[PDB]
Amino acid sequence: DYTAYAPLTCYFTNSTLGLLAPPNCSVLCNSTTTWFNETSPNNASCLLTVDFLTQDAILQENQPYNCSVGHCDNGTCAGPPRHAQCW
Amino acid sequence: DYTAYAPLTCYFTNSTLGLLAPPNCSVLCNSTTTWFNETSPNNASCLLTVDFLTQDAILQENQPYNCSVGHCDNGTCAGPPRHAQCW
Repeated sequence: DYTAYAPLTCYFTNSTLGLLAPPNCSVLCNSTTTWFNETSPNNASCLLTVDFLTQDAILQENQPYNCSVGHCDNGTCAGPPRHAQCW
Repeated sequence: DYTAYAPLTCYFTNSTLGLLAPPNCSVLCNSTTTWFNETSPNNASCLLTVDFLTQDAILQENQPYNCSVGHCDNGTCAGPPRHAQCW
């Protein structure tokens, strides 16, 4: 395993429009040694809103839900929103 | 662990200028279910060349090495090159 490849694991939301960055276009990542944020690239798909009854998350319900998707614009998620299903 | 975050692990080269995409600006990634390539964003740091005696890699030597770094431009790594150390 000479000069082995460097894995980077980053954490997204699953959706019908693919993996989404958060609304602030900053993704949590982990190298072999560290946890840090990386700014999403401009035009990456990002979560704008999540559209379920707030109490469902308080009850930690493990069910898919309606969400809206935008694109990253200079470190913030921008609309106009598109519909998607998130889980 | 309700609607758990979706991890994506992608594989880079370590360097003194940070994690590098390959010269073709296409990164191997793994979701919880699949292996696939993702195109690097424009202006991501990428490996242009590796500057060691070819036989060293044939001998699978696990040593750091001089490399040159560029930036992704429309799916290919572009110069001008900057020096870095890779491992």
